[PDB]
Amino acid sequence: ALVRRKGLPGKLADCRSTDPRKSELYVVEGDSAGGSAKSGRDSMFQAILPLRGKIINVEKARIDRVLKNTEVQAIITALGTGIHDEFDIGKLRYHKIVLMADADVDGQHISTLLLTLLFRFMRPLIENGHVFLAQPPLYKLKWQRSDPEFAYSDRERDGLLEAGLKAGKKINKEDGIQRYKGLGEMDAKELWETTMDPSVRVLRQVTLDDAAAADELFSILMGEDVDARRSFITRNAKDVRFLDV
Amino acid sequence: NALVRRKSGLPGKLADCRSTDPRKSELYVVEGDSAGGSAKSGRDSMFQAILPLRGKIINVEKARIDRVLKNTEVQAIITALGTGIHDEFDIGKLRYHKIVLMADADVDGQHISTLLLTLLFRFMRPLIENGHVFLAQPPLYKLKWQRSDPEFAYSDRERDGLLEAGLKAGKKINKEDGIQRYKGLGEMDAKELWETTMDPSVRVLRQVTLDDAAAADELFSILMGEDVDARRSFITRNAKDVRFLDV
Amino acid sequence: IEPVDIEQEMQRSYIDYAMSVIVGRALPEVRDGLKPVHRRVLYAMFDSGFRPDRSHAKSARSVAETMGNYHPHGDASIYDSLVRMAQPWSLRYPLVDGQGNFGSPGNDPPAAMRYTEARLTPLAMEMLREIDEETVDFIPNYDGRVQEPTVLPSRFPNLLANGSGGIAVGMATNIPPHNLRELADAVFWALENHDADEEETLAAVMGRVKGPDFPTAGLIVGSQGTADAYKTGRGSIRMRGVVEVEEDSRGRTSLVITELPYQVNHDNFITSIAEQVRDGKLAGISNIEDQSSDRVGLRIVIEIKRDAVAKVVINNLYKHTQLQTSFGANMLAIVDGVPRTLRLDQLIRYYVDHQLDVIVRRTTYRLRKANERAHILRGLVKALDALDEVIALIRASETVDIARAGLIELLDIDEIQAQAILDMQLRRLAALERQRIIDDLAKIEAEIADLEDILAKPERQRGIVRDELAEIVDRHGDDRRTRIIAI
Amino acid sequence: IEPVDIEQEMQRSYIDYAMSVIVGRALPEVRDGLKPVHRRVLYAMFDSGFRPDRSHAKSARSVAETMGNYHPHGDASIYDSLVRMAQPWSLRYPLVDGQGNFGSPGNDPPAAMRYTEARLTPLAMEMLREIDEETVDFIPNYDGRVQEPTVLPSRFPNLLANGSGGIAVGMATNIPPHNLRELADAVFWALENHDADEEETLAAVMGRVKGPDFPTAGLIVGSQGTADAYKTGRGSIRMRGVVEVEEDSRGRTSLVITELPYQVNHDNFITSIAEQVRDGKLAGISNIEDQSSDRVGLRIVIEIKRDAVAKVVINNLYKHTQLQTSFGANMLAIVDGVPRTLRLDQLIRYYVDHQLDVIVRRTTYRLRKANERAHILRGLVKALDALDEVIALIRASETVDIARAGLIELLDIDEIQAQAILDMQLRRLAALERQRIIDDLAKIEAEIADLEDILAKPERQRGIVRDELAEIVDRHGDDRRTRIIAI
DNA sequence: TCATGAATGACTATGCACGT
DNA sequence: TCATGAATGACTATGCACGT
Ligand SMILES: COc1c(N2C[C@@H]3CCCN[C@@H]3C2)c(F)cc2c(=O)c(C(=O)O)cn(C3CC3)c12
Ligand SMILES: COc1c(N2C[C@@H]3CCCN[C@@H]3C2)c(F)cc2c(=O)c(C(=O)O)cn(C3CC3)c12
Ligand SMILES: [Mg+2]
Ligand SMILES: [Mg+2]
Ligand SMILES: [Mg+2]
Ligand SMILES: [Mg+2]
Repeated sequence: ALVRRKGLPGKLADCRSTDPRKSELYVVEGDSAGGSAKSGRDSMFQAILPLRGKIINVEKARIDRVLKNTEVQAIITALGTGIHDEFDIGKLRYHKIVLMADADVDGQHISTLLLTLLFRFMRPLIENGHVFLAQPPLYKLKWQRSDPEFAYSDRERDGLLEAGLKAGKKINKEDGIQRYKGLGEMDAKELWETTMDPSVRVLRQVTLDDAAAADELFSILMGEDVDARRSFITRNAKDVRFLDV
Repeated sequence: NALVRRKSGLPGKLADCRSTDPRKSELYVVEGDSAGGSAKSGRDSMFQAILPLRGKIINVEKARIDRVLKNTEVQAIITALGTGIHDEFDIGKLRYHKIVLMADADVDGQHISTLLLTLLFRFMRPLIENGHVFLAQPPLYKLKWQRSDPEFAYSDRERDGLLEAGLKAGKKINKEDGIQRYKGLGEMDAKELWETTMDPSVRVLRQVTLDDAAAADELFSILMGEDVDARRSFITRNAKDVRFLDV
Repeated sequence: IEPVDIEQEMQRSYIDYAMSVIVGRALPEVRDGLKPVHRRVLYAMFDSGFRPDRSHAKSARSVAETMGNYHPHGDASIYDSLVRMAQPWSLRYPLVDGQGNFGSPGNDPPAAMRYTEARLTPLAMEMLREIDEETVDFIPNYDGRVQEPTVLPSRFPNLLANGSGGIAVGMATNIPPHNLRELADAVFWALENHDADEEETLAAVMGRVKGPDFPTAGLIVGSQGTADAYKTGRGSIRMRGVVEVEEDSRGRTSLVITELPYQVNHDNFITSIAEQVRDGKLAGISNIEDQSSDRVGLRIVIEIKRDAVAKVVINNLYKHTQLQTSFGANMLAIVDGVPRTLRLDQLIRYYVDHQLDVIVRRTTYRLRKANERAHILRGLVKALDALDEVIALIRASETVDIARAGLIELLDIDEIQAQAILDMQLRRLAALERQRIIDDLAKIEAEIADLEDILAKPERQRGIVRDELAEIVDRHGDDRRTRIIAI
Repeated sequence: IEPVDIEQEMQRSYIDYAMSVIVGRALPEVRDGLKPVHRRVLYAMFDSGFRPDRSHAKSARSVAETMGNYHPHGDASIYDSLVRMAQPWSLRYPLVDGQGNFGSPGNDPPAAMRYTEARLTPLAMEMLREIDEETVDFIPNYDGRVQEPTVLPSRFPNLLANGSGGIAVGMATNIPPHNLRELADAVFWALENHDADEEETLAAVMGRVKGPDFPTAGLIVGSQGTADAYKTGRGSIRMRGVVEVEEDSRGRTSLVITELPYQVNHDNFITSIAEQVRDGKLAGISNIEDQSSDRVGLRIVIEIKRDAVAKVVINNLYKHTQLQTSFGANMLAIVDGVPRTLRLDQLIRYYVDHQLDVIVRRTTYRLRKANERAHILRGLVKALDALDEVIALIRASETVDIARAGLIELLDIDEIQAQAILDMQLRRLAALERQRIIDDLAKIEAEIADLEDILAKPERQRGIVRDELAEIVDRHGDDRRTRIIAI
């Protein structure tokens, strides 16, 4: 068991449960999203740490400079574990670390930066499956009479729309289908019912198979060597769609 | 008498002049960062310095002295003028013999003027008595004639007058672009500020005079003091006749 | 260089500041209960079409439209004003439908302008109802490019409903919010008893407006302060939150706070109690835990010691925290460009007067337009009766000016009417199409007579205010939230 | 809960980011030389009517419109992008007419959004010329509410004219600005010699485009780097400011710097000289004085010691300050959704290709519309030829449909034409108006003939681009600013 | 290490009146 | 001394590539 604040980051909205095993940390993109998330969370088991701005690239940046970065300090301090050789999973204050960023490309970029931080400073958190990725909704179908539905893809939107219309439900062609361009546009309720309610949230657990293969990929994508990254993109971007086929 | 100007122990916001002679130097105390930025660009850097003030100035009549001295904007003014305050006031160390207060023509600019004049009258009264304090009158309108040079107006009346004269003279204005209305110094660029408030050959300055010190003291204490009741009754008593002060 | 005396300058400048702040910024117009920024935002959204019949527009567009046309000030503070009007814990009857993160009753700030969308609420649509029918005076904006409303129609008593708080110069206002249904009853009585004097009117209205109705629910303790506010224009109203004592399986007891009085910051309240225990001043309290959520609402659990009495700790909380706090009522509003402290009957009466003015002006506008339509229709009817000649006349004319001048002479018609004949489509010459012109004339003349009757009868005017308001209250009226108890 | 491998997640996410930054953000489209935010701001202002034929709109309105309809990002950085397009020291050919404080080449920041107004410049109006005539492909915006353009018509070669600098992922662009008149000559040659191969075209275009023309004037030293940039797509161009030695009365000599190379901050430059003397690295310098003003422009006076040679001090300034600095040209632009490094002949050609596409598409649209108008006019003439019969028919119809169906029967008409006859006003039955309809048909058939001729002849199409562009250059073209000298 | 330029806003201080 | 709310925005840190 570990004490919750009521010596930790000022931005941290800690949970109430003293048990790390039951506790969860939602690392959120933006003050707005983190603010509403703080309101829609389950304050018992879920803590919120909003991260502001692009995270510093630990692959590129010198070590001391990373340690000066306020956002990195917030993460390291909040997780309780150390870093590198001084890492101790026994001090892990949340056994569930959910990264929640916008569905857009900048959210994807922030994810890669956070995953780089974790893989380089606190790898065991990934190896032991304590790192997760929340999948935000993209659309909200607001039926005239029926309860609203959330869609996490264009396909799902098309499907739910088809099913509803076939079932006799109807939507306004003005209000209609609300499209989310980021977590910041969501209120507390919407976040709870899509990304934080454990009974409906869509989490993806980050797994680490080949550490050496992961190591070189991180070094390529996040490293200082531009040439290597440039050729990698031109080589593999052509086939990004077909990774899961 | 001469004093060094800052060039790469004075306020960071101060854009000092080059001339080391206070008798020839001027300090423009400007309302807002935008206006201060334009003033810094349109000024004559030889004789004119810019000290932008951000936000409403602290009321030195209401606030206790220790809190006033901790106010960053007051510190900037006191430091920029070089003179001390109250008993430690030494006019010989005055860094500018012209202190131009330049605020928006709007209502909040007038308010800032009274707060600045309150600071001066309470902390550095001799600056007022010796005619070192001035008020800049910003333009309200800019008449953009199609073929002639543009004209500035400092009142609605002057706008009407210049409009009539120009039209009578055969000039023409676009009824779209036409007469630009200034709602504040921040809306002006460097050139516009120079040609209306900073060019000493065109600017309209008002020199603050102090006749009856005892009467001034009373008025200052009433309008700016902690006593609300006195201020309320004064406003309801005299607001009715503000138009007729100069008739 | 012109000389100016410091006294003249100081007096002139400060009075000019004081006056515009009083009448133009900080204090609400008695008729619609709005300050200039509120009015300008709402009309900006209205004119932009940001209405509940369309999807929420990005709130930046509302701010930008307000800035560029009506409110010559900063975008930031304008957004704050717009946000406040969307917060259900701020306004008893929100005027802005906000989409996104608009903050909380605690220290959680609203999201930035970029993240939020906004549109007018249905009730705000009643604030602006028929504003385009010359129901209120318009004046040129800050640069004369466009017109802005001096006041909104305000088809429900918004000042009393939503209240108002404002710091001016030499004075301040603090009007509490009220229940719409109760205000409506007061207005209904004021309309029926249109001749009743102030003494009787105050007695009637005070009986119907039982007291303020805060959006944060809670409790009103006592009746004197409420009475003072309505009879004097100033009064101190004691507010309380609600506390519900819970027992534990162990037998331990805890106080559950689910409501707080109006304008009490939830996080400051918890922090206050926390600071008022960490160093004593609230013994008997064992633990403070905020079990609040978006689903259960406010829920502050105060576990107390075994050797502690529930009511003793509750009474201590009432004493040393804002769990019990008073609303400093000060009924100050602008009346005809003058700040005035008002009795409740005066607040009701001045609003009823405004409604009557709105309805008469609307009727006047509609009557004028009805006549213009009738005038042109009469012109068309004349053309149809001599259609063979009219067409032959137009055809044989070398120009349209010749045709128009001829039509005037042919049918003994105005130039406006003759212009309408010329603008007539060949469509309108079909048999059934000729008939509708006739019928439309018959239709309008009935409408004209009706409108004339309304203007001639004050009874109907009052009846319209009543019926139209009743419709609004039936649709948008809600239950009382703040409970009123005795000492 | 679904499992995902870290390599899969990393690769997909970062590539998706890199590709959007490359193609959607940082790098200019070769056809109009615009990044997405630029294009969206400009079209937002355009659609909003913020054009030179109207007074400057508050810049907040441009930001809000861009943000709300096209650019799903923050107001701040959007304002920055709009501001930059209004700065004469940033853009060789400003696309935004800014009113107010938009900053300086030094550290003086632009005024906040609230203080500034903005509208499109005349040249920016050439960027958008006839965009509403289906000259460019439109796509749905970020929420599908409205349509936005994929590219602007760009009736002057804006990529080369204004240049572009952008940091993407894995690559970056740095195209310098050029003189419009010189670009036009290259375009004219490309049009005349439309079949010339790349070698000849590169030789011809390099002869006419003498080198970059920076808004900040200054000097270009040497020719190698310019040639490399045009031949390779990569090149290092040495820039210099302008120094003028002055001899003082008392006897001292001073260096007067009146120009600086592109993208050199004036205040940083002065600070750099100062600080390299504070430490002591530019001996011979006695005093540094910034005599700059809004009226004389840049004027930095560097008084040098008496035992110092002016040329030596200037060379020391060239070495140790940005008085001499290189422009790292990297001619990278998006071509057909693909990032590509381009020779100068390729950049010209691709632009000419885009212009021809625009003109052909415009002609097609005008021809379609012209045919429609003629189609209806053909109907109108038939009505006029049998005018007596037309009216009698419409009269006897119970509806307008019976009248319509009859009109088809009478004159063998479409439904469109008959409907157009139906919508006709009696105004047009006057003599001159009837003749106006006749002449209008004759006019359109003449225009149709002209339009058909254009589509059938590439020669005319190239002629249109040449002549229209020539008109633009004559009106909006200016003198060269950056002087080109040899080693 | 700094500049470039589109991307990812909270904090900071006064006026003004009034009540605990 | 703290809250209210309508008035009077610059500063702060990162990603990203490239050349000093
Ligand atoms: C620079 O002034 C402001 C300050 N500062 C003023 C002080 C003196 C200088 C050093 N900083 C302090 C804080 C502040 F804290 C907040 C705001 C503010 O919110 C605001 C708005 O439009 O909402 C507008 N302004 C500006 C119109 C003046 C604010
Ligand atoms: C809070 O993020 C920002 C910072 N901070 C991020 C850092 C970490 C925390 C402590 N502050 C530093 C500085 C900053 F300095 C500037 C901007 C900024 O200009 C901006 C914009 O729209 O233009 C948007 N944002 C936000 C959308 C992220 C900025
Ligand atoms: Mg986003
Ligand atoms: Mg102002
Ligand atoms: Mg603010
Ligand atoms: Mg920014």
